[PDB]
Formats: sequence, C-alpha cells, structure tokens
Amino acid sequence: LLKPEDIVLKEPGSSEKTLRTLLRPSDKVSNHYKTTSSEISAVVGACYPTYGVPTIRSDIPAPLIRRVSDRTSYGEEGNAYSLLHPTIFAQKGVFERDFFKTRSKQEISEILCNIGVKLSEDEFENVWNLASKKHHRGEVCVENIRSVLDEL
Amino acid sequence: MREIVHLQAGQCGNQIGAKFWEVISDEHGIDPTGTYHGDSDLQLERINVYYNEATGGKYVPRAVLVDTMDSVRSGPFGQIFRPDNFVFSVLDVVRKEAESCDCLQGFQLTHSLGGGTGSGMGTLLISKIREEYPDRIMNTFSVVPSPKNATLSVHQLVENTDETYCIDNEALYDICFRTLKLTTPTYGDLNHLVSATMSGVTTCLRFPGQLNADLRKLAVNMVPFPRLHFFMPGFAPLTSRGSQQYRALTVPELTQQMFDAKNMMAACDPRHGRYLTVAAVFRGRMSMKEVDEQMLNVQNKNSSYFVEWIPNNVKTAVCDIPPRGLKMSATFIGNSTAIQELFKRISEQFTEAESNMNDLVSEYQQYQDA
Amino acid sequence: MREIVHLQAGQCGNQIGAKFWEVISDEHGIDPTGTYHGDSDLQLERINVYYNEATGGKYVPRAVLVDLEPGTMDSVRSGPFGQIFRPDNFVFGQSGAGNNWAKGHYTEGAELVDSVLDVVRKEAESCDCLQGFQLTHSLGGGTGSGMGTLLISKIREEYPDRIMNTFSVVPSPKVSDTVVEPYNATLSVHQLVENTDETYCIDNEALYDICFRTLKLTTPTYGDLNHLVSATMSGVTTCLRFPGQLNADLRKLAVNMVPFPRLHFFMPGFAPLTSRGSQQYRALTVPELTQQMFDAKNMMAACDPRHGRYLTVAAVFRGRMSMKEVDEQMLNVQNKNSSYFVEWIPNNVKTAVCDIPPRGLKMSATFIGNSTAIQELFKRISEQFTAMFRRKAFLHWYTGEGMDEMEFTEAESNMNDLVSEYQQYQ
Amino acid sequence: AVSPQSSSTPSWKIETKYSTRVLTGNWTEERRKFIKATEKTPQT
Amino acid sequence: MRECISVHVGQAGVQIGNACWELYCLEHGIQPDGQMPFNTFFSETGAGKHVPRAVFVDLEPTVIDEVRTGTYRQLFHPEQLITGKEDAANNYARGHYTIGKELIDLVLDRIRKLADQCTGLQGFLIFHSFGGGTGSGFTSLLMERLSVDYGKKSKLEFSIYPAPQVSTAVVEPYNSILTTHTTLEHSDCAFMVDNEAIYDICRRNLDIERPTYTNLNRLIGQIVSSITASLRFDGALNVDLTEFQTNLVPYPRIHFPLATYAPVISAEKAYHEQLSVAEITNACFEPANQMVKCDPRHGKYMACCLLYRGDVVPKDVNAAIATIKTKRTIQFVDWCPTGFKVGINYQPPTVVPGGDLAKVQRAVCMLSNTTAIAEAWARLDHKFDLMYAKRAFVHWYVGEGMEEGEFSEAREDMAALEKDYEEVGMDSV
Ligand SMILES: Nc1nc2c(ncn2[C@@H]2O[C@H](COP(=O)(O)OP(=O)(O)OP(=O)(O)O)[C@@H](O)[C@H]2O)c(=O)[nH]1
Ligand SMILES: Nc1nc2c(ncn2[C@@H]2O[C@H](COP(=O)(O)OP(=O)(O)O)[C@@H](O)[C@H]2O)c(=O)[nH]1
Ligand SMILES: Nc1nc2c(ncn2[C@@H]2O[C@H](COP(=O)(O)OP(=O)(O)O)[C@@H](O)[C@H]2O)c(=O)[nH]1
Ligand SMILES: [Mg+2]
Repeated sequence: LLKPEDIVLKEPGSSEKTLRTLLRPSDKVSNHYKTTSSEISAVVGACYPTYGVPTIRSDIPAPLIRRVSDRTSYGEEGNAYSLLHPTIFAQKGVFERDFFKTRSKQEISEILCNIGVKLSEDEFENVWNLASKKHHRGEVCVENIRSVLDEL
Repeated sequence: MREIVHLQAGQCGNQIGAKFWEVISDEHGIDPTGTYHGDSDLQLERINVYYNEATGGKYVPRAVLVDTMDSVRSGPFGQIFRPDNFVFSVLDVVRKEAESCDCLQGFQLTHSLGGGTGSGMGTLLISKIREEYPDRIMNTFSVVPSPKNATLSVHQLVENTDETYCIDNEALYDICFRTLKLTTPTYGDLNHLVSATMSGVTTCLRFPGQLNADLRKLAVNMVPFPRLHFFMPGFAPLTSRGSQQYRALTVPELTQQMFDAKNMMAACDPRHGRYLTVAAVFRGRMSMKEVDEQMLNVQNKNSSYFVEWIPNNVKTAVCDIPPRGLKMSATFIGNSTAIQELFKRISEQFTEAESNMNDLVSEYQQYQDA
Repeated sequence: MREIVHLQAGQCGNQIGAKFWEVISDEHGIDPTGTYHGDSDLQLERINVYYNEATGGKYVPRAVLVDLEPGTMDSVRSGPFGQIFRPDNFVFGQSGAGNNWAKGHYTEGAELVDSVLDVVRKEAESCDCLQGFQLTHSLGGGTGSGMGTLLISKIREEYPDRIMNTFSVVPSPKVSDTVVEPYNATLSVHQLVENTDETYCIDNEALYDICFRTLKLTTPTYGDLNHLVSATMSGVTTCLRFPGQLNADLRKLAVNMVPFPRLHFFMPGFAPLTSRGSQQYRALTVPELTQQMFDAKNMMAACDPRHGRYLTVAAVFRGRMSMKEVDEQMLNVQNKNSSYFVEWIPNNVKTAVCDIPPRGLKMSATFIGNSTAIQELFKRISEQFTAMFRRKAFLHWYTGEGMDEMEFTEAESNMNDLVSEYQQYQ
Repeated sequence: AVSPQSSSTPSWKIETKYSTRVLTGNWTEERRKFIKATEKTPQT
Repeated sequence: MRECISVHVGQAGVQIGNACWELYCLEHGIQPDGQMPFNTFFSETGAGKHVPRAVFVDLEPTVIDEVRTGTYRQLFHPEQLITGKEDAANNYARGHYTIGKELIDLVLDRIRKLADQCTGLQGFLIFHSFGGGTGSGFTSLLMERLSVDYGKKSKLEFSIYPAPQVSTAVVEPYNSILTTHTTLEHSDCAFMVDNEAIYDICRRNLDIERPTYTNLNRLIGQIVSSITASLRFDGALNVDLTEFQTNLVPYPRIHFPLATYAPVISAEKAYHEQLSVAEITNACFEPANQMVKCDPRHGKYMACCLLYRGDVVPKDVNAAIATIKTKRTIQFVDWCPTGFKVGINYQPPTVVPGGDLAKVQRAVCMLSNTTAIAEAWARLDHKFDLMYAKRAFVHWYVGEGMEEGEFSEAREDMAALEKDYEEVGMDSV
C-alpha cells in the first residue's frame, strides 16, 4: 500500500531513511529558477566541418601545365633532401603523379614482361586484386603494384 | 556570510513585517506550518541568513514582535513564530538570538516616523541595539507623515541607522490609481508592495547572483558623507490586467519603468532632483550588455539631472533568480536632492533638534551647490 | 607458535577490546559465526597466534573477558561479533564494581584467583608455545584498576620471564567523568613500575582531537574513537603474524626502547590518517607517512612532544615497500632535529617491515615512542592530589574497606621519584 | 609554536548545528560519505 | 615541466577560472572528474585521477560554493577551496587589513605545499581585477608575501582594467591607485583587459546582439591558453616564461601590455572567405579588433609578441611581417628597430563545444606592448582628484584602519608613472 521509494534524509550519503517530501501544486520552482554562473558552462570531455585554406593546397587538383604567375603551392616540389639526394626516377624525370596515375590493364601487361618480371596469368590477376584491395579508391598504380608484388 | 535580526516595532511596522515574512516564505518554499518543500536545491542553501530550524522539518524566523499580535497570529502565517519572545526583556531576547548567531551583519526593523510607538520606541530600541552591536547595519524601514513628532525622533536615528526609506502613502495611492488602474487601494496592497520592495534587495544575501553586493558594500557605495542616507525605492514591471499583452518585456523596457517618474515611491520631483547614487537591482536571466548599455544610455540622455562632478552616477546589480511568476523584474533605489521638501514641510510644521534639521537641509543645499 | 594472550578487563576493556577483536577478524578474514572465508592462504598459516582451533574449522579467540559487574557482558555479546567469543571465559560478578579501586583490589583480591587465574593457567599452559601477556585496564575506574591491575602483579609472580604490554588509559582533566580520579589512577601507577615493562599511555582528549583536526567528523562516538586504538594494537604485531622483509617481535621492540629499568613509559601513534573528503587527493607514500608520524597533533597521548627530548623512538611498517627512502627520511629527522633528541645515544630510531598492507590500505606505520615528556602526564595528576589531600575530602570512602592512610602517602612518594628520573636525564 | 588551522576544524567551542543541505560551517566533509574498497590480500 | 600556480581570487577572476579549467580539460582527454581514459597545470594521483594546480580563494561564500555543488566538483583538492566569513565590501581596508589578514597564514602554506610538489616551477597565474576590495586590494596581499619568499619568479596576472566610459563600482579609484603602489615593485607581467571593447567586438564580427558574461570568459579563456600553449605543446619557435621579462619590459615600470586574438568569427562568415597567414596578422593591427578599449592610431607600438598557433609556415610569417612594417599608418619607436617576436606551435586553435566560434585552421594572439595606454592613465587620476578633494567616500576606508597619510602618497606615485611615458617617448639625438 506504500510506495517502493523512500529517500535518504540528507545530502550526506547513507543517512537514515525518510519519506519523500511532497511538492505542492503551483509551488514547483525547479523549472524556472535555474542558475546562470556554471549552468551555461558544461564542457564534458567524453563534429563540425573545417573552414579556411590548407597551407599545402592538396584538396584542389593540380594543373597540368603551370602558368608563370602560379605561386600557389601544390606539393609536387618535394623536400630539399629529396632534391639533394633524389631517387633515379626523379633523376631522369618520372615522378609520383606518374606513379599514382590510373594506367590500363594492357599497360600493366606491357610493363610486366618488359620490366624483367615473368608472371603467370593467375599471378597477374591476383596481383591486380591485391593492388585494388590495397588501394582505398581502387585502381592500378605503379606504387600499389610494386608494393603488392613485394609483400606477397 | 551575512545575518539579519528582524523586529516589528509599532503597529504599521507589524503589519508590513508580517507580509515580509509571508513573501520570503513563499519565495523559499515553506508551508506555513513550517515544513520545507525542496523542489529546487537553491531554496535551502542560504536559509541560515533569516532563519533557524527546528526538529522535524519545522523552521522558525529570527524575528521579535514588540509594541495586534493576536490579529497577526490569527492571520495567514502566524504559526511559524516563536511564542516565547512576543514581548509586550527586549535586551535579553536580542542578545539571545544575536548570541546564538555566528557572524552578524544587519538588522531589519519595521517602524514609522509619525506616531507614539514607531518613533520613540524605535529610537530607544535602535539606541539599545547600537550600544550592543556597533559593527552592524540597521536597515530600518520607516513611514513618515505626508507633507500635506519626527523632529523629536530622527535626531538620534540619523546618527545610528543610515538605512531608512521615507516617502509614503500619498505616492503609494497615486501609483495605485495611475500606473495600475487599481480601483480600491486596500491597506494590504500597500503592505504587499512595500514588502516586495523589501524582498527585492535581499537576494544578494540569499542567492548566488551575478554581481554580488552585500549590505556593507551597499553602504560604502551609496553613502558619501556620514549624514546623507535617506533613500528612495521603487519596483519596475508593474502593469494592469489589460496592458500586459500590449507591452513587451526587455531590459530597455524595464529601464523605462524603473526611471519612470510615475512609478517611483515618491511624491517628489526628479525634475527638481539630482541623484547622487542609483542602484538598479535586477532579478532574472538577462544579458548584460543590455544592462550596461541601457544604464549609461539613460545616464547619457540626462547630463544635467544626474549629478555633476561624479563620473559614474549609477550602479547596477543583477541576480540569477527572478521573482515568482515574472520572468524578470527590477527595483530602482536612489539618493537624490528631491527629498528635502519633506524636511522643509515637516520643519515648518527640542529646539536644538529643529536646528539639527535645519543643519541637514543646509547640508543638502551646500552639497547640491557647485 | 608464539601465541599472544590478551587480558580484557573492565567496562573499558570489554568495549575497547571489543573493537580490537574485529580488525583481527578481517585481517585474518574471520566470519562472525566462527569459520574462515577467503582465498589467500597467507593468513591461516599464522592463525594460531590469535585463534585456537576446534572441530568443523571453527576458530575461537584466546580471550579473557572479566568484570565485577554483569554490566558489559550483556553488551559485548550484544555486538556483531559476540558469538565469536568463548562461552566460559566471561567471568562474572553478580555485584557491582562501583567506581572504587578499594573494592576490586583488596576486597575482591581473594576473588580473582578463582576468577581469572584459574582460567589463564587452564588456557596459557594448554598452548603449544607462549610469548607474553597483554592487558588493557582503565586507570580511572573500578574493575580495571581493581581486578585487572592486581592480576598484573599476579601472573607476573608466576612467570617472571615474559613481556608485559599495557595499553593503559590514563585520564585527562579537560574531558572528565569522575571527580576522584586522583584516587583510582594515582593509586595504580606506583604498581605499574615494578610489574609492567612496556607501558603505553592512551588519553581521551587527544583521541577526540585526532577525530577533529584530521578525520574532520563532527560528532564522534566511542566506536570511531576506539578504532584509532584498535588499529594500533593489531598493527604492532605485524611481524609475529605475517611474513615480510625485516621481522621484529616483543623482545626486539623492548631492547631498543628501554635503556634503563625505570625509564620505560612509552606513548603511541599511527601514521596514515587523512580526512573523509580528501581521500584520493593525497598520495600515500613513504615521505608523507613519516611527516604525519612525528608531529604533535598525531600522537595519541595528550602531550606536546617538543618540550621533552625523545630518548628513543620506535616504528613498524607494512605493505609492499622499498627500503631505501624508508631508512632515509629517518636519517634526516634525527639529523635536522638534533634539538629534540638527546645526545649521548648514537642511534634513536628502529624500523621493522612486513609484507601485507591492512584491510583497504596500501601502507601503514604504527608508532611507539619513549619520550621524557610523559612526566607532563604524571605531574598534573599529582598536582591535583595533594591540593585535594590537604582537606582529606573524599578519604571517608577508603578507610572503610581495608587500606590505610600510610599506603596513600607512598604511592605519590614514588610518583615523584619516577619524574625525578625523567627530569635529570633531560 | 602553533601550526595553522582552517575554518571549523575543532568544535571545542559550542556551535549551533544544521542539516548539511544548508551550506554552513563544516558541510563538505560530512556531505561526502567515507569510501573504501578492497579486492583481496596481496602476495609477498 | 615548466609549471605555474593558477590562483583565482575575487569574484571577477573565478568565473573565468570556471572557463579556464573547462578549456584545459577539454583540450586533453581529461574528464571533469579528472580521470583520463598536461604536466604544466595538472598533478596526477595514481588511482586514475588528475588534479589541477589551482587554489580558489575568495571571501565571498556563494561563488566557491557554486563550484563544490557544480559539475566540476570532482576536480580540485577540497582544501584548496578556501573561504572566509564576510565579504570585503569593495573596501581596501576590509580585503587587506581586517578580514584579509585572517587568511594569510593558511595560503602561505598552500602555495608552499603545491610548490614542494612541483619540480621545475616557473611562476604564477593569478587572476584578479583593478576595482575590488577582495579583487584589487587583496591581490596585493598575495603578491608581497610571495616575493619575500619566492622572489625571482615569473608572475602573470590577468587583471580587468577599469574601462574609460563604463564601470559598475563607485569607490573604485581609491585603491586601484593603491594596487599599483606595490605591484610596480613585485609584478613582472600584469596583463590587462577592458571588457568594453569585447562588448563591441561581439557586435561587429560575431553576429552577436545581447551578449552575456559567459561569452567573455571564453575569449579571456583563449588568451590564457594561447600564452600557455608553449609549455604543454612543443613548437617550431618556443617562447618560455623567463623570456617574457627580457622581451617586453624595457625599463622596470613599463610592464603593462595589451592583448587580442584575431580570427574571432562565426560559422557563416568564415565559410565565405579564407584565412591565410598574411591576413590574420593584418587583422591584428586593425582598430576594430583589439580587445581593450583604445585607439591604436595615436600610439606607437613598442614590442609586439605575435603568438601564432595551428597550421602556419615560417616563410608565410616573414612574408607577412615585412608587408605590415612598411605600412605608413602604424607608427613605431625609433630606438626599437627589432620590434617584433614570433611564436609558432603545432597545436591548433581549440573550440569549446556549444560555442559560437567556427573551426578555423589558424589563429593568432598578438600581445602588444604599446604607447597609447598612457592617455588612459590621464583619466584614472583625473577621476581620483575630484573625490579626494572634498574627502568624499573616505569615511569608510578610515573605518577599518587606513588613514589619509597614504592616499596622496599613492597619487604622486601614479603621477610619477605618467611621467615615465615621457622620458622614454621623447626621442634622443
Ligand atoms: N570577465 C568577467 N568580469 C566580471 C564578471 N563579473 C563581474 N566582472 C567585472 O568585475 C567588475 C567589478 O568587480 P571587481 O572590481 O573585480 O570587484 P570584486 O573582485 O568582485 O570584489 P567583490 O565584488 O567584493 O566580490 C565589474 O566592472 C565587471 O566588469 C564576470 O563574470 N566575468
Ligand atoms: N499596511 C498598513 N499600514 C497602515 C495600516 N494602518 C495604518 N497604517 C499606516 O500607519 C501610519 C500611522 O501609524 P503610526 O504613526 O505609526 O501610529 P502607531 O502605529 O501607533 O505608532 C499611517 O500613515 C498609515 O500609512 C494598515 O492597516 N496597514
Ligand atoms: N575515549 C573512551 N573512553 C572510555 C571508553 N571506555 C571507557 N572510557 C573511559 O573510562 C572511564 C570510565 O571507567 P569505567 O569503564 O567505568 O571503569 P570500570 O568500571 O573499572 O571498568 C571514563 O573516564 C571514560 O571516559 C572508550 O571506549 N573510549
Ligand atoms: Mg563578491
């Protein structure tokens, strides 16, 4: 015949029990008398897009033939260490966009038997599958094909 | 941590202090039999300022009724009181509560300055408390006779209390006829309005506001020289049954009606007045560029009429807890040159006391001058 | 193998010790209906130090619980642990003790040999080995300085070789209960010198003081006041009972701390004490326990240790601990505070280690201290004696039960001669 | 030499006493219930 | 481990301290209760908690009591939250002589207890103002008691400067001119803010009408987090805390510099237009964005300390610095041809959640020691002259111990401070 809830007697913990005090009608001031010092400040340590330009401008595509007036960065000029001790690709003029470009099945097939690697047809299909699985978007790239052939 | 001893002395003070205790009890959520209602946790945090409690949820005020008393206990909230201090001895009860208190700051005495009980016994008992606690503030709310007895009374009181509030029933009546369209002024309505004006300035003592200023700070801010201390109250967002839906509510709107001449508690003339110190105590959830911008904009509209040779002629205070019902409210209080007219009329109406009143009138004159 | 016999007597000793056989209960994991519940088998191999055996795995304590009233044995059985205590060793008295040390010591002097002596020799001989004898009497009452303190001269007459260890409750004037405390406590510290080598001193103002300054609880009962001593009494035998690094025992604590046969009145302490609100904000490590250890506010006998130089200072430790800094801050506090130690003795600090921390802690360090400012306890209780003796006011309760005036003068005539030794070697 | 104290540690002087909801002297340390937790006896 | 002690004293410094320890906690993984699922500001206890280094001392009961019941109650040591009995009533002889003298033995141990715990301590972060009996008088109690003990150490106080045209106090200039009487002796970097400019910064850039006080505690919160990023985050060009007493102050009583923070912007304007490195430092110098009420066009800059933050490149910085120093508008001083000072770090501008700011990649904090604040000292003793002539409002400061023998002694010392913008401003030959 009683309620299942009987409260503690104070803001001190583990007090002796007491009944729940009744708040009479038109005398509930909890919804109206909230505080304003720390109540507006609730930053819990337990989301939004980003505005401005990046300092590298990798989000915009790079132009093919540059104007003379272009001083906006694109990232293709690498570090000075990569200009003072270049890879042989950089030494004679093939670079990372030619690595990362989307080539063809016949282009990779012509690459295989002419770069000095003899590959089975099933091995080539598996290499293409592993390269497309390694690439997030999924295509054929020189870096992806060489990395999959080196790892597997 | 501020404390308060409340004494109802004389008849009019008795019936206004009764409404005082009713107003603070409804704002703090106590059933008149004494039980606490705890809808929000902010109600009981500083009940120590005006109360001491009893065993079993009962609470009882720090108030002494000395001079009617059967009528008060027969009234709405009589059952809260202590029946052992209904004195009609006063020294023993005032040291009893002030010795059970921890750290004292101020006293709320309700009296008048026009009769044989509120004036002489008021001055006697303020002497009898200032001889006992010389480091407190006596907020002694008072009623003076209309300019259309006090000279005997005031000339120890102006030495002692410095926190009296003296304009009266003619202004109360004209407020009721004009800005409220209130057809029948009952005595209880004026007791209600004075009591809410009491309770407006007692929220920096009881609640955590935003710009927290207690009574000693109010004394230091308002009173320039130790004999210019009679102040002017007023309560802003008052209107009728009709005009609510026609008016709006903002800080620029309540600024209008806290500096409205027809709203203030005065049968006086701000057009012949010059405010030395103003305090506008706000209650509610309000942005504060509105407060400070409207403060100095309404000071900007009147360069002559606020006092010259003072840069900041105003002061604002604000608390985070509004009144009951109203989303925000304001209470304006002033210290002007618009008050010596009452002194002139009450002096044109012993002899060294009359000379001291002429001294106070000349004090206003020589400080209003350049 | 080194079993410890505890003699609890009085209205005091059956409510002080009633908390003492509770921390022995959980640090060995003893249920309040006899049997052991637990998982770690470190603490039942040395269960026999405090707990004899029976059938069905049941462990009852080696306990003596005596009074001249029937009063307090209707309360120690009324606690949570009352079924644990042995049924026969509650030794009753149908009459009352009645505040006087005259009724218990000489009128009930012939009664205690049938009462306590015949239960002890029944018990203490029955153990496979023995270590010593540890009694807790109130100096200011009727049973503790009555039945109990005569027994301190009775078993010691039988076995002279063992070790007496009295956690003694000497009263204080500020918090007082009875007006004739120069007539029951002064008449027992003359007997303590000959017959009790390790003599602690517990007060009732310093114990409330610790639960005011430190634990910050505002209305302390006796039960909260009696765990600051019940942790101390269990925390001194932490090497006779558990493994560790550098074990000590109740001869190894007395060689270091008793240089002379009459300079043997110690005073206690207990290190890791912090409040009810700031539990996690304090880092309980070595240099903070030894900063709690040495100051005036922490020490349980109500005296200021700065007025009197420590002749000797002991300690003990528990918990998984690294030795280096433990031995290092007690190199500093002898060195920086050369003013508050005597000269002419090279070392003054003893340390001993265990392995297990207490229940719900990580470290602990019980404190035992021989200082020469215990004469502050024994000048105030003789300051009020002869300032009352000159009117002879409450003498007419003591010539009517069997002791003379002439033994009253000798109990203070040697009380100064105790203080005449602490003052000379200061 | 005396050592410093905060507000309302000893209570050897007699004070009036409130329920701890009202933010009074020595409120916080009695608001927080004393807490302890153990798992078992450690090893050596 | 270049730690600092962060007291929050008076009312006008503690709601910022609410917002100060929000911004440090959200920056890292620290929760409000201090459990991390930092070593400059935070002490860590091995249970799993972190404890900040901040003592919240004020005479006013409710503003500390709203924290112990607040949502950040499981953060601090609850013996650091120190309260006396009665407020100081904006009276210098109540916050420094009659009620403030009761609490100085306790707080001498509390700065000693924290500093014995710290290893590589580098100074203090007190947060006060210039009008309070317990905000401006009482911070000159917690200052002279430390230089007699700690002495040579780097003290950075963030003090709300009394505004030119607005205020709320009344008897303010009697002890503001007494605050400077000893903080000339013992303060080494006393940063200042007028709130009147931040009232109008919100009205122009931020699309804000009706701003509260909770918005200004966040923008003051960033400036403290801009200067303290070089302790908790390693950068390309670090600026440490002993270096601020050789960069900034040229003569030992000229140590009062300004502050601002350029790309204050909402979410609808920052989407429309970009933010390079060569324009957020152009937005520093424009007269519509300094956070203190002043017009810089009448003032010659002495020593800027541009604190950059986020994604910046150091050639983009020095490209921008030579565009600006060639400008014919903004003037400098001839005996400082060095002028500027940069700081570049790899940690971005943070954002509070539920705030009004936008996610900007770059944000700067220029901290300009300037000339123009001297004419704001023309008005702060002009205000003092008029009250003190007729002995107005003196009847209470004489109530609690102070006399007339110090009020004229302070005025000449604030008269002598106005002269020292003229021996150094009039150029040699
Ligand atoms: N930034 C900020 N400033 C505030 C806040 N509240 C008040 N102020 C400023 O404080 C000024 C007056 O306060 P102070 O002169 O510092 O006085 P105090 O230190 O609060 O001293 P007390 O009033 O006695 O507590 C006002 O002019 C406000 O500009 C706030 O919440 N945030
Ligand atoms: N609120 C209220 N005020 C009253 C009432 N009766 C009288 N007053 C006020 O009391 C004043 C006169 O009383 P007073 O001079 O103090 O006579 P005394 O009470 O005998 O000292 C009048 O100006 C009225 O304004 C009442 O019933 N209610
Ligand atoms: N602090 C404290 N004092 C005690 C306790 N038990 C007894 N006392 C003290 O012992 C004295 C009473 O002696 P009492 O026990 O009646 O003597 P008995 O009849 O011989 O046992 C009083 O001064 C009490 O203050 C206790 O648990 N805590
Ligand atoms: Mg304040």
